[PDB]
Amino acid sequence: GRRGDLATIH
Amino acid sequence: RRGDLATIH
Amino acid sequence: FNLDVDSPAEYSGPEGSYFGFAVDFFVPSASSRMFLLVGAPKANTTQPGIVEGGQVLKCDWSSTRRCQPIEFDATGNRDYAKDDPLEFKSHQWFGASVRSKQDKILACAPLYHWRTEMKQEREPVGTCFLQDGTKTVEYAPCRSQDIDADGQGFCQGGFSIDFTKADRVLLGGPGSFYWQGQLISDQVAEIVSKYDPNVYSIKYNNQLATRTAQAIFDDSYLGYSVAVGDFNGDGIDDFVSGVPRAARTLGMVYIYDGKNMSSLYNFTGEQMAAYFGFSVAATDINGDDYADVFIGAPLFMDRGSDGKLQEVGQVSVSLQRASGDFQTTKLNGFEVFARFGSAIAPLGDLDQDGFNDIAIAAPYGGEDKKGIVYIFNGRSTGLNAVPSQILEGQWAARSGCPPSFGYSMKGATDIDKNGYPDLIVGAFGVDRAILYRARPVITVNAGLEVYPSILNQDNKTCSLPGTALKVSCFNVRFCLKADGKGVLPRKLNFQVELLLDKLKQKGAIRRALFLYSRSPSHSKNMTISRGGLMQCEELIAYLRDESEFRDKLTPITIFMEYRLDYRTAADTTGLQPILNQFTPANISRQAHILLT
Amino acid sequence: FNLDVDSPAEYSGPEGSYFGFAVDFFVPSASSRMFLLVGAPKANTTQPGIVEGGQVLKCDWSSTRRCQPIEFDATGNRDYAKDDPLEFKSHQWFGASVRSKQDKILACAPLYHWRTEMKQEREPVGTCFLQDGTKTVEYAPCRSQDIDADGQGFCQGGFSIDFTKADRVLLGGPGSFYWQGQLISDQVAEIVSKYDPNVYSIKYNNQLATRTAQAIFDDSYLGYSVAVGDFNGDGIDDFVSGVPRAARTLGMVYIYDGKNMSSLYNFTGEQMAAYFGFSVAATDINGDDYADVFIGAPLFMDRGSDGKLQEVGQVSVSLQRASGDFQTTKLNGFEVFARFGSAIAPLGDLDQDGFNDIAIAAPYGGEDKKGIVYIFNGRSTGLNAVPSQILEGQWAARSGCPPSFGYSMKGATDIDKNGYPDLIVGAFGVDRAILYRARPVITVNAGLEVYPSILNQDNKTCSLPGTALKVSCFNVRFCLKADGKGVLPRKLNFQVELLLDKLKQKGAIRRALFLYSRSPSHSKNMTISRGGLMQCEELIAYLRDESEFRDKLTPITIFMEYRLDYRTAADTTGLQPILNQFTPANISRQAHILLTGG
Amino acid sequence: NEINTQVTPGEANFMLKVHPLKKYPVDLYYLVDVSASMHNNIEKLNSVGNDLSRKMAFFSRDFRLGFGSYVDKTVSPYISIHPERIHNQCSDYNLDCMPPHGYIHVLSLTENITEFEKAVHRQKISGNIDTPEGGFDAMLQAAVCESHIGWRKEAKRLLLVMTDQTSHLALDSKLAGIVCPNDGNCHLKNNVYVKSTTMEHPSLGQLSEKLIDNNINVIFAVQGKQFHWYKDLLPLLPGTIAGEIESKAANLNNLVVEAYQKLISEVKVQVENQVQGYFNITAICPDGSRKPGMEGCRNVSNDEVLFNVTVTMYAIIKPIGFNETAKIHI
Amino acid sequence: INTQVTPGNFMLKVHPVDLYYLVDVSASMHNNIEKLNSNDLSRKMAFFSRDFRLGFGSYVDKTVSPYISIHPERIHNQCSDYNLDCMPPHGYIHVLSLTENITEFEKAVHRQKISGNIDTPEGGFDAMLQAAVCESHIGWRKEAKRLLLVMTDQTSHLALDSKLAGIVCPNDGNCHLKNNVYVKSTTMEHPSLGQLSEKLIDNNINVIFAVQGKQFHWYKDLLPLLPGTIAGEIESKAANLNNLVVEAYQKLISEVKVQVENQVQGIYFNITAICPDMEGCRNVSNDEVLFNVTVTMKNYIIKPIGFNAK
Ligand SMILES: *[C@@H]1O[C@H](CO)[C@@H](O[C@@H]2O[C@H](CO)[C@@H](O[C@@H]3O[C@H](CO[C@H]4O[C@H](CO[C@H]5O[C@H](CO)[C@@H](O)[C@H](O)[C@@H]5O)[C@@H](O)[C@H](O[C@H]5O[C@H](CO)[C@@H](O)[C@H](O)[C@@H]5O)[C@@H]4O)[C@@H](O)[C@H](O[C@H]4O[C@H](CO)[C@@H](O)[C@H](O)[C@@H]4O)[C@@H]3O)[C@H](O)[C@H]2NC(C)=O)[C@H](O)[C@H]1NC(C)=O
Ligand SMILES: *[C@@H]1O[C@H](CO)[C@@H](O[C@@H]2O[C@H](CO)[C@@H](O[C@@H]3O[C@H](CO)[C@@H](O)[C@H](O[C@H]4O[C@H](CO)[C@@H](O)[C@H](O)[C@@H]4O)[C@@H]3O)[C@H](O)[C@H]2NC(C)=O)[C@H](O)[C@H]1NC(C)=O
Ligand SMILES: *[C@@H]1O[C@H](CO)[C@@H](O)[C@H](O)[C@H]1NC(C)=O
Ligand SMILES: *[C@@H]1O[C@H](CO)[C@@H](O)[C@H](O)[C@H]1NC(C)=O
Ligand SMILES: *[C@@H]1O[C@H](CO)[C@@H](O)[C@H](O)[C@H]1NC(C)=O
Ligand SMILES: [Ca+2]
Ligand SMILES: [Ca+2]
Ligand SMILES: [Ca+2]
Ligand SMILES: [Ca+2]
Ligand SMILES: [Ca+2]
Ligand SMILES: [Ca+2]
Ligand SMILES: [Ca+2]
Ligand SMILES: [Ca+2]
Ligand SMILES: [Ca+2]
Ligand SMILES: [Ca+2]
Ligand SMILES: [Mg+2]
Ligand SMILES: [Mg+2]
Repeated sequence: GRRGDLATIH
Repeated sequence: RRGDLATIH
Repeated sequence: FNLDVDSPAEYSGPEGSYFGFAVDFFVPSASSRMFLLVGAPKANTTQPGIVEGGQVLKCDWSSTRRCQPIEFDATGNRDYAKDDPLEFKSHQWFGASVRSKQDKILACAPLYHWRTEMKQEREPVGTCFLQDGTKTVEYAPCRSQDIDADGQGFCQGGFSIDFTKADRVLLGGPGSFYWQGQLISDQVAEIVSKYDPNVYSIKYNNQLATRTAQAIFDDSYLGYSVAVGDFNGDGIDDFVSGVPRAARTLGMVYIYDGKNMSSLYNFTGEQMAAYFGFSVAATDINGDDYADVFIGAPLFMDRGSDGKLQEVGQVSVSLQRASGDFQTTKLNGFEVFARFGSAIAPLGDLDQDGFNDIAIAAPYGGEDKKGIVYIFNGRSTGLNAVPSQILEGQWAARSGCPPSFGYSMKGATDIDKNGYPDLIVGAFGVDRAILYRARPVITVNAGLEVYPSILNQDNKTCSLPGTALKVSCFNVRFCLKADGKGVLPRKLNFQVELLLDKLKQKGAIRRALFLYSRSPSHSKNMTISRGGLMQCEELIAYLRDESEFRDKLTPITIFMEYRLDYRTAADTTGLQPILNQFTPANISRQAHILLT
Repeated sequence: FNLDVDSPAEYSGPEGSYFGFAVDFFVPSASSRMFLLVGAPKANTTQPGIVEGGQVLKCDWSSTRRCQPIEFDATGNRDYAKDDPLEFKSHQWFGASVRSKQDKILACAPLYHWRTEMKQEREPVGTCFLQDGTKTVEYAPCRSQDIDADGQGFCQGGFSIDFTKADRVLLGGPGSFYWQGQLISDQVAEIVSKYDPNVYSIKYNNQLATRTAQAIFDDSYLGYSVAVGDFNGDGIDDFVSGVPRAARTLGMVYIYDGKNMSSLYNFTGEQMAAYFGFSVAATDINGDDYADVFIGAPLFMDRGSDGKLQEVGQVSVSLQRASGDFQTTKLNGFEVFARFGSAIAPLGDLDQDGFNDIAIAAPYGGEDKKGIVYIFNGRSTGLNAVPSQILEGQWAARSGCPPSFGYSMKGATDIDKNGYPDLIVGAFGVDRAILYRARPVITVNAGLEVYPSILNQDNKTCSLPGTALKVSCFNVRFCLKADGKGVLPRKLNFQVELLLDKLKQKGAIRRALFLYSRSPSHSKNMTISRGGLMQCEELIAYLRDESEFRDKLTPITIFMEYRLDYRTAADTTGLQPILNQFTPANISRQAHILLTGG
Repeated sequence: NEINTQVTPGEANFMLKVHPLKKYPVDLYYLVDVSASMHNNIEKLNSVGNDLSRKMAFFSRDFRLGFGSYVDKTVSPYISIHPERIHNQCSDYNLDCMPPHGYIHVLSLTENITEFEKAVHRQKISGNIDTPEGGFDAMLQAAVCESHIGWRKEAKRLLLVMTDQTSHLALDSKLAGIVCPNDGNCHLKNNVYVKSTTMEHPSLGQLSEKLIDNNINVIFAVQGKQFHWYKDLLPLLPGTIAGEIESKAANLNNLVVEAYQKLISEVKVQVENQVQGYFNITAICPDGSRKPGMEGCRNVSNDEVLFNVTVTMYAIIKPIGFNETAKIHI
Repeated sequence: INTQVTPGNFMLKVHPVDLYYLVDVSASMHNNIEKLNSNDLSRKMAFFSRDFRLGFGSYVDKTVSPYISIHPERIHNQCSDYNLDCMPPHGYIHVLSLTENITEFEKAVHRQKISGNIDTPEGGFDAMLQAAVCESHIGWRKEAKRLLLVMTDQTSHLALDSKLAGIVCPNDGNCHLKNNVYVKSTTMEHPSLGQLSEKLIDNNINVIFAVQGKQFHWYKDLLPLLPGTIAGEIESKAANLNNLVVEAYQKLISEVKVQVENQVQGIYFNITAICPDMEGCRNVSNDEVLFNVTVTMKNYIIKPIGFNAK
């Protein structure tokens, strides 16, 4: 999926 | 169809 | 070397039924019992109007040696329509191949014929049945719409069969595609999930099968025999099969990936008409964890010592290298026309010595051609080419056919739960099957010390009991230690037999005698515990007076031999342990007289 | 200790191109020729409209020191469609990693970006190029349909690389799977068989690779460094890779099996942020026949002598045991901020003594931070922890970036074909690479005897030369025998120095002199044939008269020392032999005055 | 006392010889495959006799010729078990095919050439399925059945095998459920091989031994590319020779005479039995040449032979296919 | 004849605040900035600091591949896929030098926007170093306990992480602000803890780590490697900054370690700390201390933990 710095946003 | 009867198929 | 021949369990079937043509163990694990499976291809049954349909009997090991037939199919020939028989189960040789994995049994009738759904024909597609405890089903993958010799019509599916590590079947059919042969592998989970007794050509989702190829491969016999083993390091068992007529009759062996049926490796025989590929087997023989391949060539003839040919048969051993290619040795036969290599049965670790073993049969060798089996043990370096044990067939030919002792055999199952794999041997020619049990192996370390070893006649120290005399004494100490694997008694009993000055014969005066007996021999029944500490017994000997013998040069040798009390070491069933193969029957030490 | 620092071969490249960022040897075979290899990651190329596309040059050993680039790919940025760039070869850092095995050469570009066939993106999947004779193929195992960061989009394949004993490639890509990193290995026979220029994401049958794992492993950098060696006795080389940011940044080093990529052993650093795993190497360092693992931690700081912390670095040394275990010993740096342990180069037997040796670099140490390299020799017990040689950087900072002498290096190849492994060192900070040649080693067996040793003053036997006086004499016999491996002449010139009564000082009186000089000292220019039998010279010494000195108790020591005339034992290229530093170049005996008695 | 053989002598480095008698009397047996694939070759076998005697008079000293046919085992899966085709394997092509059979003996060795001419003209064609044909089964029966065929005592026994395809092997029979090895005896109840459905084919070892024990030399008359198959098997069968029938036919007479010439020029030697333990033979030619024992000597006609045999640590020494066995014992 | 340390088994003893808010403005911090907005700091802190000031700066990460997306649409706005009002990424930006006017800090924060990048770890040590060495731009008061509060929720990039981006030149540890902006963020690699610690000590700067998630334990396990620094976990329910900074300051002053520097080309400094009850001592205001030093022979400092004696 989308992890990292932009993960919380989504 | 091959084998012994082939020449005839 | 440790297979019990004194009292084997002999099983017998109906006469002329070829009882023993195919053998295997049955260990259901949902019953905590164990049985033998024996195939009877030409046995008569109760099936309505059928002749020699064949049976498979479940022979019980515990208590008497009595067999019962398994009920797979009690129906006769089905009908496709009124007076249009679909099946021809007569003379189908059911039970010609048996192969059991856990509670799952798979028998096959390679000569089953059927009508086909398009034509009033009679073709040998072969069929199999699969029982799993309470449910039994049919499995005929060659009974399909690919009819006639051009297809699977003559496939004879079930000629050879085997299970894999991951619940899959491997079935061979040497007749597919004008006898090119074929291999078929279906998940057992689907052979049961898709079965339907009103459907004759059943579709299987995850089926793997070889594909028809060029006509040059006609008359190849792929699927004549099958074995299983990993040969590419994927964990999944791969498919191994003999192709005895392939390559202008030089014979071949194909290996296919067990995951998509793509060719992996090719073996090829060296001699024409040797029938290289009649038998095959796959097992790790050198403790590396790489399945090694064994291939039989019963009809191989070797240029004998006299420059003349002689048909003895030949097996080829092939060790799987980590690189990925094989290290191959060859092993010939012994007696002429004995068909050495008709059967090859992995045995597991027959002596639990760390390396798996293997048996190899010569069905038509020995005294009066009654069949022999050859037990070969494996080593770290390969297969020890010297057989450690020979099993000789003990039945004269009833009539017509030789006993064929060893034509089929199965092993690697410890049926008596004693920690040692046992062996089943069949001799269909006399309708017999034997269960050979593996005896426990005791490893014994024996010790013997002699001190001092240079004896001084004038050194009279010990006092000889019973007389005021003094004599020159020296000590004789012997020790003993024993251990073994598996089911063994807690204590073993050895009968030690020491003799002094053995280099002298009756008449010649014995120079050294035991202090407390004044005799040259000494007998003791020593009792040590398996896996316990060693047990020693110290003795004392002395020499005769200077004026009683003249020879002082000949060494005084001290000879020891130690038997085992086999009868008492036997277990509840009378199966008595055996001393390890290379154990000395005697160990000797030496002492000398001291001159001047 | 035998690396020739006098006349090293020096190679230069275009300014600012980081020439020397990566180095290696190249012995193509089919001919008696050898060359070097050097990487220039930021080098400007003729490729159409590409800036600093990187380049790898081939520097020759024969006479001149001239290098020529290797045209791996003269094309530009291919187009997936009209005006739709498929690749981005600008600033791709081609040549950041180099690696050679006989005829095959493998260079990579960790910062090569591509578009993806599915969307207009710029993803640094990294690509590599492989040349063999006249064939050249591209190899981008991370250039796949598995895109974006959660896939192989940022894998930067080729970051680190290495060959194997059986021609398998091993490739690191620390960006895969949100910087969990990845390892990939492919049969060289497949990289060429399955190559297709019109296909951008090639699939190879016999490929081994690590798979994505849980998110906790994010930011581990698996594949940051790589080495190879057998660690299960199968004969197949296994894969060793550093994972610097692993285990909460303690760092780790994974070992996978080379046949099925199944985990074998883990190493775990012991200090956070020490970057345990920046470098790794494998080689049998103690003649046991089992590869030994060396792991670098350039940022480790040890509690010094004053209970204070200071960044020095640390290498860990592990010896493979027959049981499978590892006997691990550590080794800290010497200078602060020198980044000791940045590079670790196996050398083979640099001195041909029976055990392999290893170089370890501290690229930011020495005078003015010009860089340093340390040579360590191996023994049956392990690695000798005291370095036998130190290589000092010669170039001062050019502009901004330090010289970085030792950041890369490669050894284990005898390029001048003299018999001893040579060494390459690179300093990208000044665009330089150096080839240090291994000098042959002479081993000397020296012997010294003094008879009689209990000297009797009243035993006056010999007479002084010419005169009729008589003195208490005694013999001093020194012996010399030597040989060596490699290119040497058949006769060596030594320089022997004997001294009598060494304990006595200048002002103190000397009690024993030489018969034919009447002096404590005696020089000799001896000349032995190489590998001959012991050659000895017998001297006659004597004592001063009984009434010339008072001390009869202090021993009389007899010291020998032998030097070797290096300038004359040179070979066809001026490479001078050196004395085996293992043995002491001096030996001492003793005799004493006899006192009273009966 | 006497020396009543054709080999010198009749009963350590002792030499041995043989007498290459010129103008032997010959007994030929035409054992022809009558499978469907041979449909074109039988029609060519008709008028071979009369000319055979014409060409054979020059080399033979009076001779005879018999005739028998073979197809395959009359069981599944070698034939069709369909009621309409079990007896006529050509039902789909409605041709006048006779029933299949393992082996049939129609004409014992007869010197009346017209008798052979009649027995062949009267011959029909059979058919089956699988390409390989069961020829070895018939060859064995023709060798051991001495009273039915009538092999002459003093006659270099020739057996011309005529086929166009490879042969079934011993263990091929497992497909048919036939697992009892061949016993190598004569099984002709009424000039018909009855055991063809109960005993498996004979192996090459079994075939070779029975051929030698009866002093029978074989001639393989093969046509298609499968000629090379029988050619590559002559190493495993001493006393046999092969010849490629020209696909244009009319080559039987030229092969049998050409094959006979080479057969008489061939003079190998073999051993038999022992005293529970080398017989390092070394054959020598008319021309100074060191020829291995089994090597024989070619281009020999009525000239001397030789070959000193060494014996070291009841036995028989047989010349290849000769009517004379010089035995030796201590 | 004095300073604030006495003097200026031989033992020794000892006898205005500037805070700098260095906040991570990465995308993961979107929820914490909104809580950083709000004045009370001075309310609780006025009695103990005896007058104080505070600055403000922000950091994200290095503005190069592969740490950010180099795609034109998001290279300047790393939130293009979510069309969010994100400001451009940056290594470190200085917006407010140390100022005593509290309202300026409140305004500079409220005006702050959010950035974004890719990889979870953020380049914080890069900003911390510049904040320590750049004295003329921040204006660290001479005689004042210099504090640097770093606010983040994730682990930090290390020195050799820069090799991925092709950055291989070590950090030089100088001040590089041409117009109050860190320009070398794309040319020099991150500083090591040793380089960071030494430059932190050389400027007598104590660090306060304001962290939130599970990554708090990460910074906790690093305080041994950074003398003079302290860590504190922000409650995920937020609005706990004021209680943490005061608790961090209290514990920071109770810590009294000692360190050495230079030597006479060979000396032992076998210090042996004794508490009133690791060289420091907590839970000790103007109370006694004592440290025993041992000295030997085989020539120019003793540095207190972040304090203002040769
Ligand atoms: C990926 O592939 C690797 C293979 O490279 C595989 O690792 C194997 O794992 C299997 C089981 O998981 C192991 O199989 C077992 O081996 C037992 C004996 O192994 C010992 O002896 C081996 C013999 O080698 C000797 O001889 C050869 C030839 O002379 C020579 O090459 C060797 O140097 C040596 O002299 C030896 O190789 C092996 O070494 C491993 O183990 C030791 C620890 O003892 C370790 O120190 C080594 O570093 C190395 O890892 C070992 O010493 C054997 O007894 C055992 O048999 C029992 O179980 C089987 C069922 O599996 C039964 O059938 C049998 O009756 C016994 O009950 C079993 O065969 C194999 O040894 C490993 N091989 C290696 C090289 O490690 C991984 O599992 C693969 N991974 C995946 C995910 O598939
Ligand atoms: C008075 O002093 C004189 C000398 O000033 C002394 O005469 C010498 O004594 C030495 C003993 O210290 C003799 O050395 C020996 O020589 C013989 C050959 O004759 C060797 O075989 C001897 O054996 C070994 O010597 C070496 C080790 O010491 C070995 O390297 C060597 O290979 C031999 O194995 C030994 O070398 C020397 O020969 C005499 N010389 C003469 C001319 O006599 C005398 O003995 C002293 N007397 C007293 C009373 O002090
Ligand atoms: C070595 O010694 C000899 C003494 O014979 C002298 O002539 C020569 O110059 C010396 N050489 C050197 C290099 O010292
Ligand atoms: C002798 O050699 C040793 C090296 O083993 C060295 O340490 C020592 O200083 C040398 N002594 C003299 C007097 O040169
Ligand atoms: C016997 O054979 C040997 C073969 O080596 C030969 O040398 C010898 O001459 C032969 N015997 C006679 C009598 O010639
Ligand atoms: Ca497999
Ligand atoms: Ca194996
Ligand atoms: Ca075993
Ligand atoms: Ca058992
Ligand atoms: Ca390995
Ligand atoms: Ca080692
Ligand atoms: Ca060395
Ligand atoms: Ca060299
Ligand atoms: Ca046929
Ligand atoms: Ca980041
Ligand atoms: Mg035919
Ligand atoms: Mg963030």
